Amino acid sequence: TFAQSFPANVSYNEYQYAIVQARAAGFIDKVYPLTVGDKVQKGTPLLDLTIPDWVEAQSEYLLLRETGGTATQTEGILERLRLAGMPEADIRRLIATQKIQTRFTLKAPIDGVITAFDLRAGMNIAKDNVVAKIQGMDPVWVTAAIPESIAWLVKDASQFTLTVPARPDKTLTIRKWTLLPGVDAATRTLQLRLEVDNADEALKPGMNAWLQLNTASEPMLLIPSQALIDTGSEQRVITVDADGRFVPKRVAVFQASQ
Amino acid sequence: TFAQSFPANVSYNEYQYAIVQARAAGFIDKVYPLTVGDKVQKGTPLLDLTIPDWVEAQSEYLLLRETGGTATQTEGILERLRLAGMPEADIRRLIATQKIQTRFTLKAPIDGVITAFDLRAGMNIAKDNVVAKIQGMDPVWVTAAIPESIAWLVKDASQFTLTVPARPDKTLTIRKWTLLPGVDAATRTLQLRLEVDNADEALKPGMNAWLQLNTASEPMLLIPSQALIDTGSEQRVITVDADGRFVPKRVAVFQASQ
Amino acid sequence: VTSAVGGAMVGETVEGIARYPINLRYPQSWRDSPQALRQLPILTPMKQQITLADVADIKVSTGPSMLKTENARPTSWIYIDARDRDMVSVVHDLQKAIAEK
Amino acid sequence: RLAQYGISLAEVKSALDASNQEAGGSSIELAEAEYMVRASGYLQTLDDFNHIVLKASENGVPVYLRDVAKVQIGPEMRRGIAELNGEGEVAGGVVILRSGK
Amino acid sequence: RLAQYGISLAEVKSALDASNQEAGGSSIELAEAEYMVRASGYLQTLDDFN
Repeated sequence: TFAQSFPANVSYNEYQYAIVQARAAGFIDKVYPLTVGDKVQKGTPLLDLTIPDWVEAQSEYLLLRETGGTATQTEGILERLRLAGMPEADIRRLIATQKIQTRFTLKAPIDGVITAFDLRAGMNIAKDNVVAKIQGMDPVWVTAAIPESIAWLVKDASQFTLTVPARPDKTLTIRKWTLLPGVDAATRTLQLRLEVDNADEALKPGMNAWLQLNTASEPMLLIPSQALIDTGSEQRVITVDADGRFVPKRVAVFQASQ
Repeated sequence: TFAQSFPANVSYNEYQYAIVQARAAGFIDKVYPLTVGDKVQKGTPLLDLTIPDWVEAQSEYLLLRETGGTATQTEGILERLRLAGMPEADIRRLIATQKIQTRFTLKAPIDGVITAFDLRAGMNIAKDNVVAKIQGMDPVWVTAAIPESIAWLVKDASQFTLTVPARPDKTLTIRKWTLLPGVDAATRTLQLRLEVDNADEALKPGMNAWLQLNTASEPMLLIPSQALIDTGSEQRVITVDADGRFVPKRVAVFQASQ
Repeated sequence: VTSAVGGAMVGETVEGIARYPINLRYPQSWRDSPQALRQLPILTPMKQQITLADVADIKVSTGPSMLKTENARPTSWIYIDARDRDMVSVVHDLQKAIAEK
Repeated sequence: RLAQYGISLAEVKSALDASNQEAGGSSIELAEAEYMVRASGYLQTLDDFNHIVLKASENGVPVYLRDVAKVQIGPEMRRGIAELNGEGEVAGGVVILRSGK
Repeated sequence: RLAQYGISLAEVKSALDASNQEAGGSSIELAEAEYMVRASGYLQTLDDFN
C-alpha cells in the first residue's frame, strides 16, 4: 500500500454558482446591507429597482381584464411579459393584485457567499451588470495537487482521507472524488477534486487541506525494510534456517513504502 | 492558553455606500469645489447638469394643465416622468413652477468621503459615468486577519481587544463582530469584521490596527511539546510505566500552544 | 539535499557565553528512504510543484568509507589479537603464512 | 505549507539569517553623558523563531515562519556517545594534559 | 547572442557559479547501515558547461 500526502485547497462549489442580473434596464431604489464577502441565504433581498420596460404591456393586460377580453387574449399578453424578462413571481403579483408592477426586489437565488456586488445605491442598472455573484459551500470542494510524475499513484481503488489544520476537531466525509482531465500547466500538477460534507460550514474556501492517499499495488512478496540490504549493485536479505543457521539470499526489489 | 495579536485594518463602512449616476444623458453646466478625498455631507451639491430627455413629456403635462385634462391623464404623464427616471423632487419643481426643468443639480445622498469623482467641467455626461462615489466611516469598519490554524478556537471566542497605533485612547473591548465565510488565500487567514462608532472621526480608513485575543480552550489532554516524537506521518510519545520501563505509544495530536 | 534532506546547520542562537545550532529540515517521513527521496517535494522558483526525481536520479552505491593515508599513500591496517603466545613467535608465524598463502 | 503559502526553501533560509543579530547605533549625548544606542534582534525565544517574517501583503498581513514550519527543541547530530555501566547514556568530560606536563 | 537572447554578462557569470559544486545530505539509516547522501554537481564535461 503506497502512502503519500498532497497539499489541497478548500474552494467554492462551482455547481452552486449564481450570477444575478436584471432582466431589463432601470434604476436602483434601494440596496440592502450587503457587500462582497458576506454570506447570503436563498431569498435574501439584494436590492430594489424600478423597471419601466413592462408597464405598457402590463396595463394593456389590465384593460382587457376590464373590457371582458378572452382568456386567450389575456394569456397571450402574459406570455409577452414572460419572454420579455419579467419574472414569473412578479407576473403572478400582477394577476393577483390587478396592479401595474414598477418596483421590484431581486433576491438571492441560492444559499452561499457574495463574491461580487457591483451595484450600490444611487446607480442605474443595466442588463450586463452583476448585482450579485453567489457561490455555495455546503458540499464544499477540495482540490488536491499531484505532481505529474506521480500520476500512477492515484488509481480508482485509492483510499482517500482529508484533514484541515484549522479544524483538528473535525472528521470530514468525502462525498466523491474526480481526477480532472487536464493538468495545471502553471504548476505542472494533476488536479484531484473532492466534494466534502460541510453542513456546519467549518470548511471555509481558501483554507488549507492535507490529502492523504492510500493505493494498493499488485501482489508482491512483502518484508520489512530493515530486513533488506542494498549495496547498489545487489540486494539481499538474511534468511533464518530450520537449524537457526543464518543464510543469505539474493532478492529483486519491486518498490517500497511506509 | 492563548495570547495573540492579530494584524487589522480600518476601512470604510460598506453598508454606507453610494454611487451617483445621472438618470439620463446630458452635459455638465458646472461642477462644485470637490474632488476625490474631500469629505462631503448629505445634501452637498456635486454638479449641475442639463438633461433634455424629459422636456418633451414635461411639455405634454403643461399642455394638459392649460386645457384642463383629466386628473388621471395628469397622474399618467407624471408617472411616465418618474418612470423615465426624473427625480421625484424635480417633478415637484415642475408642477410648482409650471415650467419645464432642464437644469438639475445632483447632490450627495449620504455623509462620507468622495473616493471617486469622474466628471469635471466642460464634459458631457452619460448614465454609466460616476459623478461621485461616496463612502461613510462614522460607524467605522475594522477587519482583522486571523491565522486559519485556530478557527476551532475563534469560532467560540468571547471578546477581543481593539487598539489603533495612531490613537492610544480609542482602545476598547470588542464583544460584537462577524467571522466571514471565506479566508484569504494569499495569506491563509480568517477574516473577522467589527464595527466601531466613529463620531469624532478619530479612526480613518487606511489606518493600521491590532486585534488582541487573550483566551483559553476547553479542557483537553495535555503534554509537554518536547515529549512528542513526531515524524511527518507518525507522532508518538514515550510513556514510562509502573516499573519504569519505556513503552512508545501512538497518539493523535489536536494542536499545540505556548 | 543539504537542508531539506540533510540537516545542515544554518545559524546559531547566542545565549550569553553559550551557542546552539539552528537548522532547517523536512520531517523524516519525506527523507526515510531512496524511494522517499524520489518523491521529495520541491517548490520551484516558478512555483511549479515537482519531486526530486524530476530533476535527478537517485542511486544507491558503494565507495570509500574513510580514507586512511600514510605519507600520502592509501593504507589499510589489519588488527591482530594474540595474547596466549609471545609476540615474536606470532609475527614470524604470520610472516610465513602470508608469504606462502 | 511551502506550496500552500508560495514560499521557497531558499526564502526561508534567507529570512532566518536576517533575524539573529544585534546592531549598534553609536552613542548620543544627553546631560553630558554618553548614551550607547543598542538595538536588539537576537533570536532567544521559540516565539522569536515563529515570528520570522517571510512575506507581507499590502494589507499588512504577514506570513510567518510558524506558517510553514514547526519550531522545536531537539538533539543535534551526535558525533559522540557515552554510556555508563551498561545502564544509561550519559554526558561526560575528559581532561587533557599538556604534552610535557 | 547576449542581446538576441536578452541575457546580460552578469547573469552568465552568476549561472556559472551555481553549477560547479557538490553537496552533502547527511546520511540515512538502512539495514542498520549508514548511507551517505551525496549530490553531484561538479562541472566535468564540455556538455556540462553547455
